Amino acid sequence: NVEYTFTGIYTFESLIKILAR
Repeated sequence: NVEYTFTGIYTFESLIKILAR
């Protein structure tokens, strides 16, 4: 978590969705 906080969560949320569909 550097700059993208909120969105970072959501963006990364998509990621997590990948490894855990």
